[PDB]
Amino acid sequence: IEALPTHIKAQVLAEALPWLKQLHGKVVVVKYGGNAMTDDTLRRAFAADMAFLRNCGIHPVVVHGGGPQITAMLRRLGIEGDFKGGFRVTTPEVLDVARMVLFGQVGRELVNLINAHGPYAVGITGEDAQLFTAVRRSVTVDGVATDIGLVGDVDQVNTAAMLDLVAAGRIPVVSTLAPDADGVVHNINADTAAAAVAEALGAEKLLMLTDIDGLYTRWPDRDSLVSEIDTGTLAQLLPTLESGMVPKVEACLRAVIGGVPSAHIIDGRVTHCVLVELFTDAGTGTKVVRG
Amino acid sequence: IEALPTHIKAQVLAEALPWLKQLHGKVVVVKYGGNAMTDDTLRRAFAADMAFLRNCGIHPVVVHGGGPQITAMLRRLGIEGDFKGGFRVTTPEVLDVARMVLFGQVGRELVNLINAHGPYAVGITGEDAQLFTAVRRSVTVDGVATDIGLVGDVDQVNTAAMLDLVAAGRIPVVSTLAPDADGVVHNINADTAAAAVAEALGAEKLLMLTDIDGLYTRWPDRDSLVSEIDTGTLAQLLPTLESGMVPKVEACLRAVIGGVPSAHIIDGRVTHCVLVELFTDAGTGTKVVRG
Amino acid sequence: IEALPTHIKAQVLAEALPWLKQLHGKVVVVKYGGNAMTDDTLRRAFAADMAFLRNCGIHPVVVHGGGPQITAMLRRLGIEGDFKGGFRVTTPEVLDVARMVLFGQVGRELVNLINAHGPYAVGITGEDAQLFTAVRRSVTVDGVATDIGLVGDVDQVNTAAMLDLVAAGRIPVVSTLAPDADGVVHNINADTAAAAVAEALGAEKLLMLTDIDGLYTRWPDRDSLVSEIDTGTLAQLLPTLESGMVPKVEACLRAVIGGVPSAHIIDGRVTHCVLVELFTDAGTGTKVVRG
Amino acid sequence: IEALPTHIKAQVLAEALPWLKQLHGKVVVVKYGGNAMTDDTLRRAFAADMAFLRNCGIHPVVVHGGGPQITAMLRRLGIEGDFKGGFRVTTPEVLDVARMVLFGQVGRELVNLINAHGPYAVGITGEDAQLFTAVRRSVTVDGVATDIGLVGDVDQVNTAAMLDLVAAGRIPVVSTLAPDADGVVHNINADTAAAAVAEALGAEKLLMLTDIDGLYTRWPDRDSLVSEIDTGTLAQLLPTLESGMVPKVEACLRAVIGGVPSAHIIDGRVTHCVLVELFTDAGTGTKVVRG
Amino acid sequence: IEALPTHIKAQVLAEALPWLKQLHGKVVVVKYGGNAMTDDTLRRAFAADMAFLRNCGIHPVVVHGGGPQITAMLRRLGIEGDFKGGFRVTTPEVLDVARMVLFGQVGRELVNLINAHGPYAVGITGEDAQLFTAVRRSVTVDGVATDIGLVGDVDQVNTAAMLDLVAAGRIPVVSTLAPDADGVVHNINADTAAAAVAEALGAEKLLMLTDIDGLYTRWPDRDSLVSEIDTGTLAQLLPTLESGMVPKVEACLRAVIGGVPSAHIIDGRVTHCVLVELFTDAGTGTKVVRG
Amino acid sequence: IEALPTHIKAQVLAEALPWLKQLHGKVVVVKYGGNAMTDDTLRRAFAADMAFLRNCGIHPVVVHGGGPQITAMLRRLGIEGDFKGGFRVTTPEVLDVARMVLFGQVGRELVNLINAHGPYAVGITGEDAQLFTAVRRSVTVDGVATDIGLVGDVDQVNTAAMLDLVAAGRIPVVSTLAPDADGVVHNINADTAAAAVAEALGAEKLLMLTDIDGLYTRWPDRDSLVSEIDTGTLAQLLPTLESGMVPKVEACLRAVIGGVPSAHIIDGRVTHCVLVELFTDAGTGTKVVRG
Ligand SMILES: CN1CCN(c2ccc(C(=O)O)cc2)CC1
Ligand SMILES: CN1CCN(c2ccc(C(=O)O)cc2)CC1
Ligand SMILES: CN1CCN(c2ccc(C(=O)O)cc2)CC1
Repeated sequence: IEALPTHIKAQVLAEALPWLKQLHGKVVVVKYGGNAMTDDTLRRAFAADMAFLRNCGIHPVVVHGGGPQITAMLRRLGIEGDFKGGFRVTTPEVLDVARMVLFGQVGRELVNLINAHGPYAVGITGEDAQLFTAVRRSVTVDGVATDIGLVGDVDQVNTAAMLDLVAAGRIPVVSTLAPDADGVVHNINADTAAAAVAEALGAEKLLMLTDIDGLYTRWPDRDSLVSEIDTGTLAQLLPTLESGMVPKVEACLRAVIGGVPSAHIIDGRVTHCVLVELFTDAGTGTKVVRG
Repeated sequence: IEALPTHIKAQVLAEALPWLKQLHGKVVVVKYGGNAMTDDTLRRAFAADMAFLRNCGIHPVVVHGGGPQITAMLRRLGIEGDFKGGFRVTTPEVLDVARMVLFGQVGRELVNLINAHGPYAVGITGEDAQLFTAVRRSVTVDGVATDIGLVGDVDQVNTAAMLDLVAAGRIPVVSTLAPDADGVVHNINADTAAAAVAEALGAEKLLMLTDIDGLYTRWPDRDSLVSEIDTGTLAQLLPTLESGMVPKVEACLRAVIGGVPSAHIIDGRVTHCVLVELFTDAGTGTKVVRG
Repeated sequence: IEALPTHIKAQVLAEALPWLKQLHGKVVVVKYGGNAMTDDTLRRAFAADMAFLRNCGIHPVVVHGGGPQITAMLRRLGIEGDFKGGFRVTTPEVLDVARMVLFGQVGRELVNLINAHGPYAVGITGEDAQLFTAVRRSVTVDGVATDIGLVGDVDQVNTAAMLDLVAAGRIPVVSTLAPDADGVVHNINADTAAAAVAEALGAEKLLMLTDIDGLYTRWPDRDSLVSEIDTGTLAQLLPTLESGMVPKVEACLRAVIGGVPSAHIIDGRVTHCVLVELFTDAGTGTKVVRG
Repeated sequence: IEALPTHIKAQVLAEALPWLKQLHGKVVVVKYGGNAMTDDTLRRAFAADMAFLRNCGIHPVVVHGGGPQITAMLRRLGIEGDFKGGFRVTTPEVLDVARMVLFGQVGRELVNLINAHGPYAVGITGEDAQLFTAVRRSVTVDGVATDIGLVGDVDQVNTAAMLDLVAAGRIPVVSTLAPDADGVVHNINADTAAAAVAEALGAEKLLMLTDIDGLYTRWPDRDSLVSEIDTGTLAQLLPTLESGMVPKVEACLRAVIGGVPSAHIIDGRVTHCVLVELFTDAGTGTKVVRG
Repeated sequence: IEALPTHIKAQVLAEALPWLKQLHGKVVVVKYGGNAMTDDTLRRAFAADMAFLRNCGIHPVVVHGGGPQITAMLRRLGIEGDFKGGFRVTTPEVLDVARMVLFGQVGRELVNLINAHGPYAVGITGEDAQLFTAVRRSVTVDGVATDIGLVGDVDQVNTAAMLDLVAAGRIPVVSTLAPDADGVVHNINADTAAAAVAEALGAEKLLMLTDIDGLYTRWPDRDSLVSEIDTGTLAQLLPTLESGMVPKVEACLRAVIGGVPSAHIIDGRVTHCVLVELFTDAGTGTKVVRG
Repeated sequence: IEALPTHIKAQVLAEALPWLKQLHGKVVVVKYGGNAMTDDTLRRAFAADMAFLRNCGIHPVVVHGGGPQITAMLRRLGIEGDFKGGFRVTTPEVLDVARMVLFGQVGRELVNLINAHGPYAVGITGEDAQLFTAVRRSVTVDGVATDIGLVGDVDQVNTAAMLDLVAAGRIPVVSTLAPDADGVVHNINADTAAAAVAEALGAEKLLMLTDIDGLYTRWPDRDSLVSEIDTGTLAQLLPTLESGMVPKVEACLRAVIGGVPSAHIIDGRVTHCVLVELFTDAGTGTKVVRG
């Protein structure tokens, strides 16, 4: 990449300046999942980008999922699943496995990758110092809300204690599990939890890494793809969208309505997508603002 | 326990005062393992004791093992073991399982138990913010030192960052895994790691919970049991001792020689053994001091 | 006290934990007087208990009286008293003697006793750094309110400066004298002053050491003795009570109504009564809460 | 004092500037005794001068004696004295009286006077928070050193804790009593104690208020009076001097040799002598420097 | 000045005490101009007085003008002026000259004079760290408001950042220039700017050095001179006053109405006028208070 | 610059990461002069680059010259010069002009440019709070060292006070003038002063903006141009070099020998040269390291 003239290398760096100003000293919550989590070069680029933010004096917070890895581990352990609708029931046994995979495996790899750049990453869950709690969630199947075991939503968040972590120069890598009011640990959808953390921390931005170019309003019409949309318009289009886009959009809606200036659906398939979305106007993502 | 006269209840509390003075504001590293970790009433008493220390303004640090749980998980996963001497070889696969069980299961339960008393516990490993590193260890089998994979000793310790944690009112619950100088995570014997943490943190005391009354010099002679011994005398008796007492004694030796005022082999089978050993002179344990 | 099984010694210590949690980092104001002040073993136990609180990270504040010692000194000096009702008139001369005995004798002994356990105690009065002021009080004799010289009530309190003292790890030992708005030092009833300090400091508890088992509602009916009562019910019973119980009850009323969660009338004749009342449910005292 | 031209009032103020520079943020220990302590207008001027120092951001520390007041109180109490040489033996009884008069009477008046200008003064002794200790002293009578009871010299000083007091904006008013290594409180000559405090605190100046114009080398030759002298020359002249000048000179010697830049023997009979000696070159005192 | 008795030197110093108390830790804004700025002995006395305030723990802030020096420099550079009414039009060229003379010459001399007493003075303008902004002002000539170029009023003030400067022990020496909302630097009348800084900083006093004894209500009637007046009465007399007294009075009005306890018109022709006005009741100035 | 593929824009940003890590929290002293100071687009790019560093949590310090502007002002004022060798003699008059142009004109423009991006820049000289001093320098003409008036070298530097400035988030813009030990302000060569500031502040890098591609060892041989060289080799080549390269090389030598890890001669004619040199390996400059 050095057959590229050095005066255009200058221009791309200098063009980052207004976004460096906007984010210096600010929290950015990054939902990390999908292919940016399974391909090794995307993974290493994601970790380097978190170190980038940290070495600009920005405060990244990383929230991660791990759906497929849990399924794989349960199959290896021969744990037979129960399914209501399209949902696995989270028995105490499935939770133990989920937590052990999310916190003891998926979070650990990301911590080590990030820490290749310095002593930055620290892994946590709602359980650690009671950072946050969960409330049991029901899901709606075939019209009826119903119980699927120990799954929840983020209840309340120790905002102060988390902000201390990032001001110390740490990158929290959050595994979405947390105790309920009775001390019973639930598993939390990582997309929703990221929106809840973003709003509780007064984040400047929420980034949602997904495996798509961005939100299409009439998928698969190629020119239905938007680069920016407001909460009011996004709320109306949501019952139109594909199954897997629902949680990423609901999280954005909730976050931006909760006061987070903007939320972003960006393409995790692009190397250094974080860098592209934050420090460049050539972003493929779609930006959600209030309106 | 109230058929007991209230003026003797006074005397037992008042008799704790000199040990409260000696430990106020001081670090105490507690190696936690054995039966105090599998029986639920001993477990709940261990957690309540950590909260006790914390609510006296003492700084407990908890180091935990989990040998049998790892074995059980490997069998469930059908992972065939390789054995040199009496040692399982820690392949990258066994390490992934070990870390996932130690940090994602065993540490999590203790964090939640402790946190039933308040937002105190926080789980970590050498990986988090590069708190400590490992160096690969060899073991000696049938006379010859030899490789058994990704097992190590604690190399160096970010003393400052850990002391910050405890001064914030947190109880670190340490799972003994850490990266080597190249970022490759090793598993560390929990007994040795506790001694290394104790010495690096300038701990006032190291407590080693084991399943025995204390050190017997001529096991099983009932009256060979000691209540106190010095490093010089303990060093000489060590090649005499039982297989499983070796690591607990080596850790004490190393810790006390490293400047930790005293190390204690106490009986994990006793409810609230920590409270008994620290705040009472009726301790069953054996105290190791330098000499 | 070691013919007592060590597993019951554990249980009494472990039973203190919820009261350690409730009082960690909290102010406790202790009115100290009566026999707990004249018998040497009770005195030494009172001082050791203050060191106990301090070495649990609790913030004890000690308020003391000294009625009889003042009388004795005035007789030694041949100072003839004037009496209205049952009250000595506090001339400037009597105040000089009172202050010199309270601050220069009674407070000093307690400071030295406490300091046998460490550099904790510090003696003060309203005069020092203008910590608190007094307003002249009148008393009612035979129906008529009337002047008895330089006696007062605590007027206002430098809450901030006192809290600094205890956060520095100090135990203030307060002699109840303070200047009025014109700089004229008055003597203050120690019971009332303790209630005023408790309320001004946001104390968690006020303990009143007196020479009785507790409040009897129909003295001397043995089974009129209560262990808990509310302000509304206590207010109604007050004109029924014995002469010397009035100030201890009024102080409790005022304190608990002022927002102090509970006030306690405990028996100063019991060694380590403080320890018994705070860290044990076998307390002989009576607890006052709002209602 | 306003028949004085306003442009000469300017000049006297402006002439204080170099001494304000030299003492800003510095400790000045002031031994206060003699007539500056018994005449009310001198007393009020002494207190106003301490407030002056404090309101220039200077850190005054006041050490006081009280010999005659102790004698008067002992006579009032009919306490028969024992005398070796010219020294009263300090029995435990005499100490109780001494402490009660120094701390409970003499110190209190000065605290209240100073506090007429603000919440500045705070009274203390070696006993409070173990600020300093004493070691038993013997005196030499008719050639032989001998015991005179509970009299001592300042042993060691909690330099840090005292400096905290003055940085908080407080004026410590010290009564010279302190515990020995066994907790037994001794009385300390106020002149010597002031020198010891000055040296322990790194004071910039020690001022010794005495009832004389200054040191005369050949008393009563009017022109033997000096305004400045060095430790070497002062040490040689000391066995020549009057009985009561010995302690004031020994204190200066010890202080200046201990590293205190200068010590000053100034006339307590002059209103606002402190102000004259510190902020004016027309001082009557004598300055001691090292040489 | 030493043919003056030393006991009257005491009295003048001691008479400063209540003004030291009133100003300790307080901001005093000093408009410095006129003859106190051109005569070298008045200048050196002004600088020594700023050091005096600083070495009493007072926080002086110095605002300075420099009208005549700008005129002289423009003539030296042959810059032809344009005049509307009696006002020079401030072209970009005149501003460059003004700023370069005010900040690069007049402010520098005062900084160096003050710094002869220590590392205190620091020169600044609205431009530095955006300490304050300007808004373009129009003037009224022959009845009509009209533009005279890049002249303004102080718009808003970074109160926090300035208070940090003085708490660090610095003396800001302010040259009255500042950017408007678009970054265009304007020149500001120093009298008005001093009033604006005084009000923004919560100053205790504003002193206005001018070349007159004080405000005369019927100049030149010798006994129309006042020593104190309120804002309501001063506002009514203002359209009566001389041309050059208008800005000094308007600044006082605005400041005292803005909450500054008092503003003072004092005679810059008097050596150490600052010292006389602040620490003496023989001040020639006139004090403005609200009413 | 958006006809450039967005995945190469990513790569240039991501390639800055190791230099962000190396400079986060570090001082970088930037000598700013030449054409990067007279062309408006280079100037605006220089200011934006200083804001860039600041919004990465880097601590830029800007040192500036202004030779030609001083000459122009002296000619406008008709100040006749005296010349020894090729040096103007700096009379007190020339110094007044120099300081007024450097601090009151050249520094002010840069402060305002930088401040277009935020409240960052602050202008200073050695005079402000005595930040640094000068010692009079002589120059050597035709073999003989000789006096050229009030020109000097940086003597000593208040390292602490400057580091406070940058930690507050400020960009100091230094005009190289400072008082000597007697308070007499001298003018200092900006190249040398930048090296002295770099060494006194423990700077990570010194950048020297000059109008050349870099150091040529055999100018004008096109392929004598180096990209890196050590102090030992650079010292030997220095008497070979062009007149104007001498000060830029001497400054580098002194700085790197003084412990500054590297000094850089970079081309001020390139837009955003700072960004290119720090965050890119395509730098045209030459790096000086010790050897
Ligand atoms: C010492 N390192 C590792 C742990 N880090 C944590 C982890 C968790 C928490 C918490 O949940 O409160 C705080 C610090 C701090 C830096
Ligand atoms: C230095 N020790 C002794 C005095 N202590 C006091 C005493 C009184 C006050 C006050 O009344 O403000 C503060 C500290 C602090 C610790
Ligand atoms: C380091 N010295 C010189 C500069 N001083 C300043 C100057 C300006 C500012 C500002 O305008 O923010 C702060 C400190 C601080 C002390």
